[PDB]
Amino acid sequence: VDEKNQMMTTNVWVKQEWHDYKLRWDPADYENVTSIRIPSELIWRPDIVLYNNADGDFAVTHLTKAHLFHDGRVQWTPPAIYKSSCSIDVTFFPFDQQNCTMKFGSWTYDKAKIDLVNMHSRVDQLDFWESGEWVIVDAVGTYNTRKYECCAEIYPDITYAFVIRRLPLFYTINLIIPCLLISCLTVLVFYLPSECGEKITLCISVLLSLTVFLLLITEIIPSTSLVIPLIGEYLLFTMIFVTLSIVITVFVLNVHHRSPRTHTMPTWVRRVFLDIVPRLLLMKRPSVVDTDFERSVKEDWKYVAMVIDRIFLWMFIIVCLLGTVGLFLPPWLA
Amino acid sequence: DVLMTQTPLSLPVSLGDQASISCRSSQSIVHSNGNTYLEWYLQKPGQSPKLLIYKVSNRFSGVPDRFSGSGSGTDFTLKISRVEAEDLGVYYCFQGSHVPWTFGGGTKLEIKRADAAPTVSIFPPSSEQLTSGGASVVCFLNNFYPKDINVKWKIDGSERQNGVLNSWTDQDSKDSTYSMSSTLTLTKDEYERHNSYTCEATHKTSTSPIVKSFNRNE
Amino acid sequence: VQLQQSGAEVMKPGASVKISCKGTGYTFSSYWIEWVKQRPGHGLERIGEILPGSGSTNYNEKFRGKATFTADKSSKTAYMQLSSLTSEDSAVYYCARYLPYYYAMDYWGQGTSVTVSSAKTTPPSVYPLAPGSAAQTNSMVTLGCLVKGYFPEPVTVTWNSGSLSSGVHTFPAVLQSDLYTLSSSVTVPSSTWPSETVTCNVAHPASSTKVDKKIVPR
Amino acid sequence: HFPFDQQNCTMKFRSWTYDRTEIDLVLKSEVASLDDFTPSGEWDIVALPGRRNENPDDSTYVDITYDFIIRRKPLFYTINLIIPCVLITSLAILVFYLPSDCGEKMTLCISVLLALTVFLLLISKIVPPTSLDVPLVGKYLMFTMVLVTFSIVTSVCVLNVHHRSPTTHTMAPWVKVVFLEKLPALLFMQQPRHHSVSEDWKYVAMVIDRLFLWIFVFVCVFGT
Amino acid sequence: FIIRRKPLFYTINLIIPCVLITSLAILVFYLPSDCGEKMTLCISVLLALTVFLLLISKIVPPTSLDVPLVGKYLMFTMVLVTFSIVTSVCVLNVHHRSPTTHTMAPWVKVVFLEKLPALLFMQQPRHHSVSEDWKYVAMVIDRLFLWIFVFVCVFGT
Ligand SMILES: *[C@@H]1O[C@H](CO)[C@@H](O[C@@H]2O[C@H](CO)[C@@H](O[C@@H]3O[C@H](CO)[C@@H](O)[C@H](O)[C@@H]3O)[C@H](O)[C@H]2NC(C)=O)[C@H](O)[C@H]1NC(C)=O
Ligand SMILES: *[C@@H]1O[C@H](CO)[C@@H](O)[C@H](O)[C@H]1NC(C)=O
Ligand SMILES: *[C@@H]1O[C@H](CO)[C@@H](O)[C@H](O)[C@H]1NC(C)=O
Ligand SMILES: CC(=O)OCC[N+](C)(C)C
Ligand code: NA
Repeated sequence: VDEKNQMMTTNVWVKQEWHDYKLRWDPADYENVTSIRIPSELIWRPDIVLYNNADGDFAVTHLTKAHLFHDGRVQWTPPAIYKSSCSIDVTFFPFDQQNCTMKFGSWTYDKAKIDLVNMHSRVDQLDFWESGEWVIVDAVGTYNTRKYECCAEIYPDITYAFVIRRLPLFYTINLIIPCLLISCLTVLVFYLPSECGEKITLCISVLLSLTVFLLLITEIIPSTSLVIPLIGEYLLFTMIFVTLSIVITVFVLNVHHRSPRTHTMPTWVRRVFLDIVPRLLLMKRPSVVDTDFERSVKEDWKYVAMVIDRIFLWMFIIVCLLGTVGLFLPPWLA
Repeated sequence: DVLMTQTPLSLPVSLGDQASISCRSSQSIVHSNGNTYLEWYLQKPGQSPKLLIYKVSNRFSGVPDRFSGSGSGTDFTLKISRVEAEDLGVYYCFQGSHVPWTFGGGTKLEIKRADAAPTVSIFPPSSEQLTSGGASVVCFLNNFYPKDINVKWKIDGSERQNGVLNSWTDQDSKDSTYSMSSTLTLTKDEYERHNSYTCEATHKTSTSPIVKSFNRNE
Repeated sequence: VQLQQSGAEVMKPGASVKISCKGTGYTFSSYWIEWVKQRPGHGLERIGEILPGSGSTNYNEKFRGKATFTADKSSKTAYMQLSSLTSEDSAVYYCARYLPYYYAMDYWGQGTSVTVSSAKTTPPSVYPLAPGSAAQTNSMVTLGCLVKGYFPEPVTVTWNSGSLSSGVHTFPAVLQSDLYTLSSSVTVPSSTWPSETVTCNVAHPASSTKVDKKIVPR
Repeated sequence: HFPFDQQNCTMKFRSWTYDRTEIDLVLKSEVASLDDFTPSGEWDIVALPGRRNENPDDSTYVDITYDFIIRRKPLFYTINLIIPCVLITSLAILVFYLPSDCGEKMTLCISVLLALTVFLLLISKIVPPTSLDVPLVGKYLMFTMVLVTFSIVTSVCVLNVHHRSPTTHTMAPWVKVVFLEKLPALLFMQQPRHHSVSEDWKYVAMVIDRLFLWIFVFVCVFGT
Repeated sequence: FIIRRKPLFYTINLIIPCVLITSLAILVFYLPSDCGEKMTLCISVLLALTVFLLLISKIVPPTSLDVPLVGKYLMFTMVLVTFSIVTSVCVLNVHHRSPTTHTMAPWVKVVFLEKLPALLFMQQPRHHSVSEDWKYVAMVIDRLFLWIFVFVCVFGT
């Protein structure tokens, strides 16, 4: 199942059976020969082709021998490899279910000359080689008739819908869990102290890792603009907020390294970020009386930077939790 | 959406005179293939539009040679060598370059002629209006030109603006003059209270407004 | 080639109407269908387009959400559905065939008229009028015929077997509050009006109403 | 104009056995049929006209050509390429607001340069540039890469200026009168000057990076 | 079939990035040792140059009849940057010496604090400590190598 190119490759046996009125005999006249195998290229055959072919062959090409019975019954079960186009929907990738179809019908004979009968509505899976990547939920053929502007008659067809469910363990382990582990680190920058000299390293690493994983997802899914994978939306939103965190981190580092020799602290800054916000954030500054003015204002700038970090530590945690639940919870409920 | 503006809003030009309609785009509407897709449509009254020009200059099949187009990135113009009776209508410029594709504002085309003074008239209600329980006062102005017409509903020294209907007629063919029928709906409880009804209309030909009135008291 | 539109519609405010455009004589699925709105006042406003072969659709910003296009390939018909009809939606709607960058709108639908109103079918109330008694009689005088309180359009006014066709000036219908009206005045010799009989006929096919009220001197 | 581009792909049909004196090719319709079309989901069909072509100079040449005018649906690449590119580009100005004492300027500017280079190569793999036309997104990425390289050079110079002391350098008087007095006024800084030489160098470095922060915001804004 | 390549694509995708990375090869010698980011810069330059060499290797045929000139330049720059990394390690080691852990030989004084600064137009302020002398010697060493690399790199063009 090529999701990027939106093609399904299948190996099927095309079971066909019709009646030939000139290929009848009496077994009593031929030593009780009841049936024979003949090259299928020596007899008339229906011209069933796959309408939605893509990168393959329209008709059967192997041309195995046909089984002919004394009453005129012809059985022909050739093998075929079909590459058919189907629209891929990866909204819930890697927990996605795909619905790929195959439309079969005679190309040049209309319903009054050749009509199709469903041998069995369900596709046969008695000799199915299990893939390990997809499971067939349902494979049923539907008989349809329709008129084409080419021709005045009605051309029947049988369309098979292959409802296939992806087994998500492989992509879970290889994409989802690494992405979640990186997502766990998005808010950590706001708890790193400004003196460690490693805030930028962490936030930049998170941003670049998320970008790389988004690029990896892009190489898997089709480049269609009708649906957006949930994983892609989550990664994009996380990247946006990580970029915002980098901007805030640059600002906070700038605030931390301010001193009286270069900056002046406004009275309103002092009031707000040394009295009001610390109280609302449940952080209590020790009551310390430093005598050196230059060393005390430097410590006030360092404390103002801590408060700004704590504010955004709270907001990003709330957004991270609300956003994740607001994105994935509803789909998991039906 | 690219905005397309047409000038003039109305283009009076007598028979046989050169006509010039201009269209401008809010953005360049050129395309890569060497063409910019601008088309001119003409609609006669009570009819569906009709194609005249496409791709700025290329002329549609079956249209008179008199029509021609020209322009550049954001300025285009239509030209009519000679005007005729069939030529009367509204002309629109259509841009087919940037999605969504938009129409021009429309440039009505008229034929100018010797202006004629309006023939104002006033008709009081009839007996049927009295029986039904209403009073309809209507003012007529026929065979006047140009659109420089204003009508004022002055009644016994009072100017009333409420309940005034504006309904004029498009330029005709035999006379090529307009008309303007203004009505004032009065109730019986109020119709008889007032005494004098007048219809003041002013036109370019006669600077002094023309006066036509009748008195209820008789 | 021919685009056949559905018939005229009258709808109540807040309802939704669906008009259809049927194209024959060409590959219906390979030409875009353009929908154009023409308010009775003035102007052509493109609503949007749909390519029947695919589901592709575009809308102008003014109509995003107001209109929705659907197409049936089996029957060569395209549909436009208008939702939440207000009084502004009353207009004549056109469907046109278009191929971007190659063929302009060379074929148009006849036009479908949509009227949004709360009224119901009402016969006309023709009230013929004559010149006021307090009015000087001169060589040339104007006659009076009034039709009001009718709905919906149209109403044809003519003289007795076209007795006096030329020289008549009918006017477009207008709404006083909810119903339509109409006025019609003609010029006749002062020596022929009292001697000869002049009358205005009224026909209202919507209400299947025909009236004939002669006007006599006051 | 990728991903807001419109493609004009043609399909020429001829007989590679017979010429115009033997078979004449005629169009049954002026457009290709879409009666049994399955929409793409990535490409939008605009127009499929057909034309019959002859050669006034050859007289043995006849062909029928269909023009496939298709329009890309840009949401996918918008979301997956343009937004990440804009996010990375927005970081190209931050190095000039990062204080020197933090000791992290090089990391930031180098990381931005790495990300931009990777994106340029990926874009080239998707839509290859050619002499006829270079994608505008690729042009912008290259211009931003040049700017980020210039910013790395400027950051190195600013860091050199920041770590200067009287024990190793002497401040020329013109450096004083310019960077400590005049340029700050133009940039609305107003050195507090409440009261040493080491702090003077620290202010000169801070003045230099502020000047470039203005330009990069200006140029990046002009990059719109 | 004498054919000529249209070089715009590979210009944009290989040449401009390569020259941009090469222009940073000498910056490490102008970066003060106190910033604590010399290793980051020089190592990043080395790894970027190596990556671009590997990309070129993946593009061209794996034949040994000739070497592309661009590959030759990338290899030369890679050797130069490795030399710069070793020199930066030595300069950092010299910078962080102190009177408690190291003693400065008199020849080190006469050379690095007196003669070489005059040759390089450095002009030690000498307003007046021993730890500052080590920090100055490191400044002189990497200023000397800045001159060498510029000449060896300017002749690279
Ligand atoms: C898509 O590409 C095709 C092929 O390049 C374009 O077709 C070319 O279009 C031009 C412009 O219409 C044609 O030239 C014009 O031809 C007419 C009629 O012969 C002539 O009167 C004009 O003076 C001009 O010469 C050109 O012949 C035509 N070429 C071919 C091979 O068909 C097409 O316009 C492009 N469409 C879009 C939407 O990009
Ligand atoms: C003919 O062969 C069939 C098996 O193919 C067997 O069942 C049947 O009895 C045979 N009849 C005779 C007459 O030999
Ligand atoms: C799959 O697609 C076919 C044809 O479009 C439709 O009949 C069927 O209901 C679909 N089934 C599911 C599970 O989507
Ligand atoms: C008659 C003929 O060749 O028809 C081919 C097309 N089809 C399968 C849609 C009818
Ligand atoms: Na890295």
